[PDB]
Amino acid sequence: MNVPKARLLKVAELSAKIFDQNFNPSGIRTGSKILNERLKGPSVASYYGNPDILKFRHLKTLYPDIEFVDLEEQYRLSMVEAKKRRGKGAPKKMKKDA
Amino acid sequence: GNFRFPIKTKLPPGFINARILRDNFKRQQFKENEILVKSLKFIARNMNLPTKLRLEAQLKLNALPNYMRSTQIKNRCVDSGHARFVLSDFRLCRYQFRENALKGNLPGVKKGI
Amino acid sequence: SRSVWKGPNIVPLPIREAMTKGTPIRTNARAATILPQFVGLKFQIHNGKEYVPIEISEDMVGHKLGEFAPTRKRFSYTQ
Amino acid sequence: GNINNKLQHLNNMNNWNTQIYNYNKNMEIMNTMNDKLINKLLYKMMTLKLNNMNINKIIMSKTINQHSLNKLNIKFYYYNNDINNNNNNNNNNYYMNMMNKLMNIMNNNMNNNLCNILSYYY
RNA sequence: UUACAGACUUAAGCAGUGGAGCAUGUUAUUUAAUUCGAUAAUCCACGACUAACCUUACCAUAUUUUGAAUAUUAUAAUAAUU
RNA sequence: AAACUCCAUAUAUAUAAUUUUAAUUAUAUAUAAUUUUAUAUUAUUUAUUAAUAUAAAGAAAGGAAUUAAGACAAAUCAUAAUGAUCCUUAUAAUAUGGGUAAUAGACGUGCUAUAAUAAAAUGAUAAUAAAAUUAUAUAAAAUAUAUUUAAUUAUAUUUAAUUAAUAAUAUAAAACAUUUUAAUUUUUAAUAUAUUUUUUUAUUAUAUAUUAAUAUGAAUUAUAAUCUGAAAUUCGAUUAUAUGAAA
Ligand SMILES: [K+]
Ligand SMILES: [K+]
Ligand SMILES: [K+]
Ligand SMILES: [Mg+2]
Ligand SMILES: [Mg+2]
Ligand SMILES: [Mg+2]
Ligand SMILES: [Mg+2]
Ligand SMILES: [Mg+2]
Ligand SMILES: [Mg+2]
Ligand SMILES: [Mg+2]
Ligand SMILES: [Mg+2]
Ligand SMILES: [Mg+2]
Ligand SMILES: [Mg+2]
Ligand SMILES: [Mg+2]
Ligand SMILES: [Mg+2]
Repeated sequence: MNVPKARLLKVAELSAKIFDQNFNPSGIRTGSKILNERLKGPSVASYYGNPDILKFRHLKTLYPDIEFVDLEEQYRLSMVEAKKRRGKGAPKKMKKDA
Repeated sequence: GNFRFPIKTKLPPGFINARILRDNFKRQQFKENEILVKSLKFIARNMNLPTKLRLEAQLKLNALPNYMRSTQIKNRCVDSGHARFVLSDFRLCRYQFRENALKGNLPGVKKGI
Repeated sequence: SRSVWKGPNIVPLPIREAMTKGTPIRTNARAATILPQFVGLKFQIHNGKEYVPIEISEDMVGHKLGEFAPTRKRFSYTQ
Repeated sequence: GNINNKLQHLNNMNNWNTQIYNYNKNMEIMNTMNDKLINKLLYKMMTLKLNNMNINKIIMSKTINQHSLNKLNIKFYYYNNDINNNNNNNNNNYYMNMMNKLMNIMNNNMNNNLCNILSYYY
């Protein structure tokens, strides 16, 4: 506390120089914090998982010899045909050209 | 042929719904533009630069699309898409957390004391 | 209350045309800060449904456009 | 005695379908998410068809994903009722039934084994 | 419908609720919209472990039309096979 | 089903070159109780018994989880999933702004307060915790401003250490001691006085109003500044000066 401020400022400046630190004696807002924050993009953008997963549609070309059946897809197609037979099918979609 | 978002994005590998697609798109574009937003924010908040350059950066920041905003990213359940009471340790909503926990799907989760 | 050191909340607006032609500026930027240049110009400010016509005076500088376009109707009970 | 012998108790690690510990919690969440997705995919690879009227459904249990420091082992139990050639002959020694073809792409296929595809995913 | 037993209750005790201001939920009413439940015990800081944008499910305006999926059939650009 | 059990607790062994130190600890294994024993008394279905007391031994005193059936066709189609039915240029999809925060009355649940067995300051060789958190971070010390010697509080500047039994969030708080405290003339002051002296006594002055709101209370509101964010107008948080409602 009795150490003159000039002496303590000389130590701060030299120390900052040796340790590659930003010396801002005035205290002006410099934005250095923004320049030092970490990039969270990679972590944020992987939230929902890796998109390059093997999918059932790729199995018919990876393994031509084997014939796989998608029961979930097959069930949906059967429900579509059933509704067509009862007359409860879907209306034909209007064309933008019209 | 007509993707709903301005830029082409790959689909998440698991459960999909409209809200998940919207959130995922914002996540990908935040990563592509994160550096740009930080650089403009620096120029706009650096008091050593002239006010004119600072105001130019602020104007550019206000003109960026909403899908580049970090504050618009919302954690959703990766299994159901529900966006309330989502545990970040598993990225699942409370109900899906309980169901997965009891099935032994969460690596080290057991029932409490 | 935006920190004064950050400056005004400047938004892209067509002020040059409104200063050389006198046309009203229709805008949805309710957050925009009324800058001292805007004084005298005519603005049409969205309130969620309609665009409220408002002319800017010298006592409006510093405030924001949204402050002059109320978004709700006055409450009334079926007494 | 019971818990101090490997033959008299079930290791608690087996109570979980994903057996993993990563210091990087994010990578652990990713591995857990990858294990559910692969489990779903494998369920879709169990139904096979030789002809329109010969659909063989293999019943698969949930996968046990053993994550060690160097490798991931995906262990699962499966049941298949061989209804196409359930004879007393040795004709099955001269062709690969659909279930053998499916099991041989997991590790044996030299060009497109599922392990190599998953090795890049993980 | 009988008897007994059990609690249920009551008592005692401590601090509160019910009164003031504010926070919050609900109702009612209003509103272009005031999203939707739950709504005696067993709803009412409940769903919701955080509504400025997002969230969002509502309203106004503008805009998109095989759309996020699978398959079929064409067309191309590309790499292998032959 | 009970239990067995797991947890807690007590003890033993093992592990730690006791500077990742908390060895007064950490966490693996095992042990222990559903306590036991005698003695007198009182009842009994009197016997190889209960209810009590008494002495003796012991650390021994607490919890957990899960379901068996059935009812409310109780809640949920808004965690996700299914049938039927309806929309398919729209009841699907995207953007900007707005709303979900409106306000007569009513209700539920909370917070703060209405003063003296109770509130406010101050307490640096730093009284005394536990359980958590920190790679989509936790942020030390220091310096600057508010702001005054300093401290305290808030923010800025800067970004030490630690991705952790190591460093940080973080010197726990109440407690306890001293001082102060409206209503209260139960006070304060001027003289004199004392073997109560941080005090006693005496004589003067110390208000009036007043069932009442103060140095209680902190709602409401003005102005300035700050924090997060691209953005704080509808509609966020904090600080300073001023305001000071009901109770
Ligand atoms: K809003
Ligand atoms: K008090
Ligand atoms: K505001
Ligand atoms: Mg958010
Ligand atoms: Mg919107
Ligand atoms: Mg909104
Ligand atoms: Mg020690
Ligand atoms: Mg609400
Ligand atoms: Mg007080
Ligand atoms: Mg201490
Ligand atoms: Mg400090
Ligand atoms: Mg202390
Ligand atoms: Mg104190
Ligand atoms: Mg006070
Ligand atoms: Mg009064």
